[PDB]
Amino acid sequence: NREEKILNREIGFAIGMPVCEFDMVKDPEVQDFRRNILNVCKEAVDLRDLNSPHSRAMYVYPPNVESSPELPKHIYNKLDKGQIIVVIWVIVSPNNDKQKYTLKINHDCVPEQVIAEAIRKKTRSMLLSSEQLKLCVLEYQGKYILKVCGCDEYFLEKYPLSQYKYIRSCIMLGRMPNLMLMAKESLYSQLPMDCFTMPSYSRRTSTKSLWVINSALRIKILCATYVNVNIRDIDKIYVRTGIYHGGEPLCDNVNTQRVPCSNPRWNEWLNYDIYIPDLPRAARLCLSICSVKKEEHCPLAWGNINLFDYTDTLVSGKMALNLWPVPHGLEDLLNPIGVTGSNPNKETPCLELEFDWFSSVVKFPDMSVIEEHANWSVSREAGFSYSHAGLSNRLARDNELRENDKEQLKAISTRDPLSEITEQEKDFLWSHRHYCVTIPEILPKLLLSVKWNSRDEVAQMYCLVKDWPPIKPEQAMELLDCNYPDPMVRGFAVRCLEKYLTDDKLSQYLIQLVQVLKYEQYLDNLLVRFLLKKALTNQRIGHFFFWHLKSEMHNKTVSQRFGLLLESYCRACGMYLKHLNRQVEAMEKLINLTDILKQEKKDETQKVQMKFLVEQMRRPDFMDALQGFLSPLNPAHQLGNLRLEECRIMSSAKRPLWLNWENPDIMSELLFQNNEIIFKNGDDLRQDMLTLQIIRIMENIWQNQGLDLRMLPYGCLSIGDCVGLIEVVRNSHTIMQIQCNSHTLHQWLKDKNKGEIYDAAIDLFTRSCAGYCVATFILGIGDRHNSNIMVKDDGQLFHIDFGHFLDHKKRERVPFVLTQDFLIVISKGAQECTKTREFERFQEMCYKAYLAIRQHANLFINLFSMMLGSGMPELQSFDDIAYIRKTLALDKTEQEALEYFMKQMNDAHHGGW
Ligand SMILES: CC(C)n1nc(-c2ccc3oc(N)nc3c2)c2c(Cl)nc(N)nc21
Repeated sequence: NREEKILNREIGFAIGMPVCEFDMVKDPEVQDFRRNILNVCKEAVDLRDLNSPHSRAMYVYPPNVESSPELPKHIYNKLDKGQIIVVIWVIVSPNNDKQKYTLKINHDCVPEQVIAEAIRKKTRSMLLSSEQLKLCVLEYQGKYILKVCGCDEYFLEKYPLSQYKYIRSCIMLGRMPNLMLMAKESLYSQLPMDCFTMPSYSRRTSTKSLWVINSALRIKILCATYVNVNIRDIDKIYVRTGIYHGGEPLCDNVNTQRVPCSNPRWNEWLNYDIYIPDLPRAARLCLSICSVKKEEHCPLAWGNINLFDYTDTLVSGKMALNLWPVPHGLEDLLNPIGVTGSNPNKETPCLELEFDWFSSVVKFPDMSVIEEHANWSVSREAGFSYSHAGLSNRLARDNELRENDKEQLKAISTRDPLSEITEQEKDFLWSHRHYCVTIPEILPKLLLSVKWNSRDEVAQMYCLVKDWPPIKPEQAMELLDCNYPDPMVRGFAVRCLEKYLTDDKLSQYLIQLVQVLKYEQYLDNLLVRFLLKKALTNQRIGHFFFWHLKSEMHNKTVSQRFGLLLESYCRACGMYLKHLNRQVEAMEKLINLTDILKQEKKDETQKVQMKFLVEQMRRPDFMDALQGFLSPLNPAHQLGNLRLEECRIMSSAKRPLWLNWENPDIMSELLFQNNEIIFKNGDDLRQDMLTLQIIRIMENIWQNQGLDLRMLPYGCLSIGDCVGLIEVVRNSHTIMQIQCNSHTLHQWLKDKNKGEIYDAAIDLFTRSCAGYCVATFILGIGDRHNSNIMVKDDGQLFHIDFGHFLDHKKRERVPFVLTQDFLIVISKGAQECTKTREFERFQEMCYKAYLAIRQHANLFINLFSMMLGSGMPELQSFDDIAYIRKTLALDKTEQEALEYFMKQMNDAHHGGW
């Protein structure tokens, strides 16, 4: 109807492409995805409608909570005998007259307990209810809700007060928590009923098993079209092919004969070393058109195909695959990690293929057929004699699992993901697979030890994975990267995340989880259904889910998958679509303005450029579009009226806009009265996004281990192709800005923190400096200098502009070299700043911080591994990630690692360590 057409227009504006473009995609996988995904949409809407209005309020305003209620000892020691002082505000009279009520209560208090105490202090005024009616009709703890003053953050669930990230932050930073008491009905009325409507597309020979096909794999290469090249630069061309399971070949590569580029017609049946029943479920045909002019081979275009379609059917008949351009840094002739499926641009090289025909629809076997076969294999193997078992190292006799074997398996499991498992160890792991069930964490290594080109082994692995004990969400995440293409394996990983991944951790790891969707074979899978359900049942997850997917819509490798996924999100997210559309339009106006300043007005004064900007922004359509919406950096932050006098074009290349909005919140003064965001169009912000995530994780590790090293992982969000937002840090200046001699910085902090507050400032400087020193050395971050190092007024040091990481200077560098300026502050003025107790203490923070990250090395290795899928230049292979194996000295021992870290610091600083 009329309502549907309007919804399609809204969805089209949000995703940046019209819905009709999907309707004309004839691929049944695309159409089946659009229809079948609506199950998740329905399920999510039903959970939100379950406890209306409360459950709808929990979707819109989910509790911003820490994963564990348990508090670290040093954070508990900041409290006054485990008690927190909280200020509770009440707006009385419509002239918004504010009334504060300071409460001293236990940190573990639940919001309703906090509301009751505030009522008691309010009742202390009309002290007639001291004894008589002391209860005050339950003291209406369920008629009110607590809100964070200055932003749209609510305390709707029964968590201990300290578990809310705001209060934990207030405790850690020694800040007074300011909460606003609000009526429940006042919040519920704001929330509309999102009555989800199903779209109009919801309304829309013989079969033989794969294993009953006694035949080797053959694939016919017919010809290519749109092969437009130089026959001066090229002598002859051929099609290179291979059969892969992830990035691992399942047999040797097969090439066609050489043909001139003038007539690319092979019509050749390529014969592969693989029995059709031994084809694993995630088996793919990887191909490329190459040129040869010793001789020099070179890929022209590449393409990957799943040998089984989304319905478990083995590919048959004729097929045409539109190829992709070679990405720079392609070492092999084939690109097996690359995207599977046809290039959406049909004006690209197009190879015509033909698969075998068996006079019937060949389907991958049912789990009952796999279980029957696995039980057959296990029982047959159990029956093998001493001599028979002797014929293979992949066959082990029972009563031949010594305490040495068990301890060797445990030692192999502790090894990092980037550690090579030798063929000897692979046979060993596989032969002892049943013992491996008792060490659940060994699963990634056992899975890499399986012969994926053997149905007998894979069928048994399937049964082991089915009854495999649960592993930690962080351990499970590794099983979703490019090394693990099997759907049974990935399904187990998703099931671990479903059971053990909290909303806090899902938000923290959302960038990785969105990335690994790209390594899925099909549009409809367990992972996407897990992510979409969570996005549609938690608006804080949904917000970033949308922006992460929207930011990569310009990439044609993921545009269809992300487009279709975004469409399903927008159809079911509810009222938030209209709020996202405000953000989308505000960003579009900013992209369009910044493009005009880079193109049209590049060669103009800042004064002149600002004159154009102010004139253009003050147009009624622009002015409205650019004010009165939610911050894409943090949607709890409302961006009110634009303070044009506070806005400015920054004197940097890319011409970033320093933007300022009023905070329209009633109690904006208690948090921040103005929201300052940097809009940058020109720079790829994905590397900074990853570094900022990692920095936050590193900080969390140190804080839990009782190491108070304060970091500053400021907000950074990529919203498109080299476009995004950066959070401004209030009251901070670069080392260059301070410099107005070596004592300049120390004197500046003395001036900013005189008297009894001086010692706290030096301590905060040293602790933050120690954290950044260790973080930057491990991650191989871009060279530090006076303009990319910043210091807050309170003494908090932090870094900006990461840009590059790891082995970017292509022999392990120290990005943050502590000049005498930093050392003088550390040593409280002392000239001999190396030979001081303050420096010795600072070194011990660096050593403890270094080793703490060494302890969590598999996490960081895994987080980087899951990000190989994104087209980041600095993160293109597992050898790039191997930089953190060097900086962390993983092969070396803990004491040898400290000696390594010390040596690097000693050489960089020219003594001291
Ligand atoms: C040059 C100066 C005005 N400045 N520049 C950035 C900045 C600008 C772009 C950035 O890009 C990245 N990745 N970090 C950045 C940091 C920045 C921040 Cl966050 N906070 C404050 N208080 N001042 C800042």
